[PDB]
Amino acid sequence: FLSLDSPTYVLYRDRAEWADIDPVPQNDGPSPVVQIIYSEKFRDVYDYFRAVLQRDERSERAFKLTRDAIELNAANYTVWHFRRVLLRSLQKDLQEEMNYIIAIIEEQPKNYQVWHHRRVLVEWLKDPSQELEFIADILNQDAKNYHAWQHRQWVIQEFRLWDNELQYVDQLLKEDVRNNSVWNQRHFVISNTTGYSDRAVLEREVQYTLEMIKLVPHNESAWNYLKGILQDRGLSRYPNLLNQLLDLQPSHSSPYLIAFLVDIYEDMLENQCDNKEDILNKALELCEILAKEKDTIRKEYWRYIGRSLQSKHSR
Amino acid sequence: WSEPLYSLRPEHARERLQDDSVETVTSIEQAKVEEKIQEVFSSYKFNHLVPRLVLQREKHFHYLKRGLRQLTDAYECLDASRPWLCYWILHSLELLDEPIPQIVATDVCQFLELCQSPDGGFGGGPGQYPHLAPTYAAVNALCIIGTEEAYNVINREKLLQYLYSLKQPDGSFLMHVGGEVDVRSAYCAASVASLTNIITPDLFEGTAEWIARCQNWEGGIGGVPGMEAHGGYTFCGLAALVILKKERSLNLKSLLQWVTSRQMRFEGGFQGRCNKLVDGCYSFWQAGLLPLLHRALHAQGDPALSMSHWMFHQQALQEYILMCCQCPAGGLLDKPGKSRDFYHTCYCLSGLSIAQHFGSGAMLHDVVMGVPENVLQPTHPVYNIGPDKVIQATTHFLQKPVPGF
Ligand SMILES: COc1ccc(S(=O)(=O)N2Cc3cc(C#N)ccc3N(Cc3cncn3C)C[C@H]2Cc2ccc(OC(=O)NCc3ccccc3)cc2)cc1
Ligand SMILES: CC(C)=CCC/C(C)=C/CC/C(C)=C/COP(=O)(O)OP(=O)(O)O
Ligand SMILES: [Zn+2]
Repeated sequence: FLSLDSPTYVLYRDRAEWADIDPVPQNDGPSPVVQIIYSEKFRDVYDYFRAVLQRDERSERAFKLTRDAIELNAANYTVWHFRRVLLRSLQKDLQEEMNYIIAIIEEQPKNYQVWHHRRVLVEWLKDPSQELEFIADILNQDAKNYHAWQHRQWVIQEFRLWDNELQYVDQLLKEDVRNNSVWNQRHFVISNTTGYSDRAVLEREVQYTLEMIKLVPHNESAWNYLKGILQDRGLSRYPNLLNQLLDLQPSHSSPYLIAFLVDIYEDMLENQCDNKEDILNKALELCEILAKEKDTIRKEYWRYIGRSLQSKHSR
Repeated sequence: WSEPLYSLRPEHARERLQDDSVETVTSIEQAKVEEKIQEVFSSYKFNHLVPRLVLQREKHFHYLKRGLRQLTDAYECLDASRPWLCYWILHSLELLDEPIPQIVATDVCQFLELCQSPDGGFGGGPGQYPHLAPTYAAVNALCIIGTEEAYNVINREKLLQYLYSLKQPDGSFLMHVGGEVDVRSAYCAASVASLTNIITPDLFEGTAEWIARCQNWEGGIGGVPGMEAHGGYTFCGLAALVILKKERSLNLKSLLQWVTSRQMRFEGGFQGRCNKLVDGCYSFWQAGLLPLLHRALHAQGDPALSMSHWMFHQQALQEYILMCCQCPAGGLLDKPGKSRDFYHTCYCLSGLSIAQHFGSGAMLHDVVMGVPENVLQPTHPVYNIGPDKVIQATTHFLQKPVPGF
């Protein structure tokens, strides 16, 4: 009703319809630490919020006030809880309240509290009809917003809305093939629908990942997805893999290609394969290329893989 | 002839992004940061000055000292997080080896008492409902102080009640009553439970197994099952598991390859997630996983572990923090061009400590890049308070019986 940024905004201490209530000052003690020199607007709102919270006033005026208290600090979870108490006692229209949270999430998409609030609303209403399209607009503005993906996973799972997600996943991977959030979503859909054993699907997945790797060899997310899906079953269960990678080398090397080779060789040696020597030697050699030359930030890690493979595999 | 500093060496130029002639928001943005960090790195050559790395201790101290008492209205957004500010500031002061004046210790104590709820736990400020994050912060802050006054503030029976009130059928914890779940809450619960000796044999039933479901295809841990791997949640999951002694519930091999992968070839810092930007605070949440894995693998015979270095480029992290994360005015930051705050001051410094101090048994080895006065006090990688504070508090609380016995 009166916005916090209205030129006509008036402190609660100067509003007649709040004259019956004495504000409650923050109890910080004789000697405060980490004392915030609040703005006048802020301190006014919260002085009045404490008053209504203490009296547990379940009124329409308290409700409007929680709104201003949220706007000043949307991370204050005590205000939200009280607001949810008032949404119920006053029987507020939850659809107007959905409209409200949509506006505030648009503005502060990186805050847990607003997303939790929305979840409570969808749970009360049992109505996910707006969620996929709302979430998609937030993700249109920040394609990696952690809370947005979490809210999306939650809505897909709880209401079984799986049928179109994979197409969405594809649209975004098209937009940004390096978006690890989307690679994760990919795996969330597949792994909760078809699964990764359907060999037609596992095959389509691996052809897709290799093909993306071809267009952008230095993109770490494809490489991680590729490993992610096949390592389940053990990489040496796929003998064409070793050589198909060795073919991409001349025209597509990357440290990630070399490291994936080290992972294939490890699984081969683990599965007591033909040549429990020449293979380890390719491995150690490659670790060295990594520690020494091609991936030196991870020098300590490669030294340790090198050492782990010697300790395991030469008796 | 030769550069002592790894980020200034000529061969380092090769570590720049290769976008394979394919541009996306991710590459554009990553190229933007690399340009800025390159300016910082290059600025010694451009200015015709010999490089030298100084941790600006006096200036950080002034900023901390004042902040512990008073804060601008820019911290209005942390008004539900005051115990966090206590902890971030006190921990930074402890890392920098500055004594807390008794009078200050008492006022922190009294203040945390005003934040304590009568049904257990602590809220974000006086009169706010309790919540597990400020409960964790307050408890940590109280141990940093580590006097009798401080220990006595915590009301252990009620703390245990509160924790039970949040515990879920499926092993997980709510962050607060009528709030939501994530791995963060498990760690928070595990941390305060174990420091104060309130762990009962049913409290954490199912918890290790719920955390284990949060490990995903990347190797790292997400906030809840199905979610992207994230440095902050991974820290919390592993650390909660070290406390619970169920380190083994996780694929530690794929976690190791994940965390080491998040160190950026060019900047030297860590990112929080794959394909995102470097950030000073992950100097703790990501690099602090390495000591935790080191102890876990060691407790399993791994005979391949180094007896001198953690499994990341300790030197490059120090270079990143010291050259790109310091504000000349005092305090530290996410990256060049961001502004300082107490959170980044806390975790940049905690990350620096880790990168400086290696300890596995009787094997202690330090690396102090820059001037030798840079060396910080060590930090416990589970709790991120000083190892001495951890001992002193756990010892003191083992004097008492687990409530209900
Ligand atoms: C846009 O400015 C902010 C300010 C604070 C936040 S935060 O509370 O969600 N938190 C701490 C944080 C503190 C500072 C300071 N000082 C600066 C940033 C910051 N962020 C944002 C950030 C860090 N690095 C880059 N960015 C953009 C990180 C965030 C991490 C965090 C810390 C503690 C957490 O545990 C909590 O539940 N905290 C909130 C809380 C605290 C006490 C009571 C209730 C809730 C959860 C997440 C986020 C953005
Ligand atoms: C209670 C406790 C001990 C908490 C610590 C855990 C921690 C750091 C959590 C952060 C979780 C989160 C919402 C990340 C989002 O990253 P973003 O999109 O802001 O940016 P990014 O690219 O750096 O992940
Ligand atoms: Zn940060």
